[PDB]
Amino acid sequence: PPVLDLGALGQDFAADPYPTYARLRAEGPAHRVRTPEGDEVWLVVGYDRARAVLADPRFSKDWRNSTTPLTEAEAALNHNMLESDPPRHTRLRKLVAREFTMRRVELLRPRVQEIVDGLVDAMLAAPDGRADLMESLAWPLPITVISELLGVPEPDRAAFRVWTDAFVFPDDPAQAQTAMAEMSGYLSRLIDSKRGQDGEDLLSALVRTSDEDGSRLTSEELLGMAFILLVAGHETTVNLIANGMYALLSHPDQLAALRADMTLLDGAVEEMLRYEGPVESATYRFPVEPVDLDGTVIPAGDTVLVVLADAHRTPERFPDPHRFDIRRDTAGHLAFGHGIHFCIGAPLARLEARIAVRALLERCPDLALDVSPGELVWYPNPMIRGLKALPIRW
Ligand code: HEM
Ligand SMILES: CC[C@H]1OC(=O)[C@H](C)C(=O)[C@@H](C)[C@@H](O[C@H]2O[C@@H](C)C[C@@H](N(C)C)[C@H]2O)[C@@H](C)C[C@@H](C)C(=O)/C=C/[C@H]1C
Repeated sequence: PPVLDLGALGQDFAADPYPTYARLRAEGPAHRVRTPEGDEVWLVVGYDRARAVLADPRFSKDWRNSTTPLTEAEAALNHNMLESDPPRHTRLRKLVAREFTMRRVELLRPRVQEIVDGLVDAMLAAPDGRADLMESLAWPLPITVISELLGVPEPDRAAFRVWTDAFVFPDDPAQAQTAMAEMSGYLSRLIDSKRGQDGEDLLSALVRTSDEDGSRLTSEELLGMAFILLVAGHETTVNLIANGMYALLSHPDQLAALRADMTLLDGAVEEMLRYEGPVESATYRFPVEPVDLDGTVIPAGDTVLVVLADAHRTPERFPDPHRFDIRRDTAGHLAFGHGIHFCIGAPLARLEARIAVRALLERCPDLALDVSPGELVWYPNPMIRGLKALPIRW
């Protein structure tokens, strides 16, 4: 029953997966497919079923409920909140929930604004008048913010670029596994280096919590925490900033509307999340029992991917779904997930995106793409919507 090989779909599917998902949705909610790595997974498509499944407790995130074995490098890192169910998820999330409320994140606005102002200064100083938004803004800003929060020294941040690149588009399945092993070894060394140093960063606080009471946070969960907060704190926000400006720049009429009325900025970032959000499919879910989806039963322990990208093109929920419309009703989009695993970072992601978008539009007079929208290259990863590069001009 694998009705679709995702590996045999080419850059056409990478750049525009939506017709493929829409044809699946017309048949039903759940479809067995083959990942590019040859693994069999289920896709859940359509807004209503995707939203329901994201929050449905019958779909676990704990790999003890998955029949697909974890690799050695993955098993070193899986004791994290996103790959946990209650009660473990509940305890782990409580440890950092307070750090990421909208009120605490707003205390970061001065620093974020200062980072954005600096990065945009560097861009506008270009010897030509052109730049890659990927290298000039979308990559440096989130990695800088999350590194300062988790106390990652500046010389160490370069390796995160390489590791993330190996996670998104590895040369072979081994290079991603190798990147995970190096990242885990580094994080374990970083964790130990905070001991006794009285750091005020979030990682140092977590290390102390674990050292004080292994029943509140084990050493395995401490490494899982650092990992999850750094990876999820990074590559999704990079692509929100890139995908979001690609959306504005590829729709010059909406770029003009927003530039003419910055009070639309908040809705525009929400439509940015709706229209081309960085998460194409949610992270792995495993039914704890066979689950019947309108006649399609998924066996217990199979892998289930909720295709957020298709949910956001469901016309019943988002009329004229293929139109990027910054004044559209975006209520209930799933770009941050839904349920107990809803993104803990959403206020910080939104803060970074809003400041970055505003700064580009207020300070780059005639901002425009440097290539045509169809010339842009997208990474083939079915989990992520990401641009290889974003050439711009002003
Ligand atoms: C600003 C930096 C961010 C940090 C630190 C962060 C952190 C996290 C963490 C720790 C989780 C797991 C929560 C749990 O399991 O209870 C999570 C979930 C999630 N985040 Fe974020 N996040 C960030 C930004 C983003 C962005 C920009 C997006 C995409 C628009 C995003 C999308 C998601 C989604 C979809 C999930 C749920 C995955 C699923 O249910 O399988 N996050 N995030
Ligand atoms: C929260 C939405 C983003 O997901 C993540 O960043 C989470 C925290 C994450 O780090 C994992 C889900 C990674 O996914 C894969 O990592 C591979 C190296 C191993 C793989 N295996 C178990 C099948 C799986 O865990 C993440 C590094 C994946 C890449 C593509 C990514 O950046 C995804 C981001 C969002 C889905």
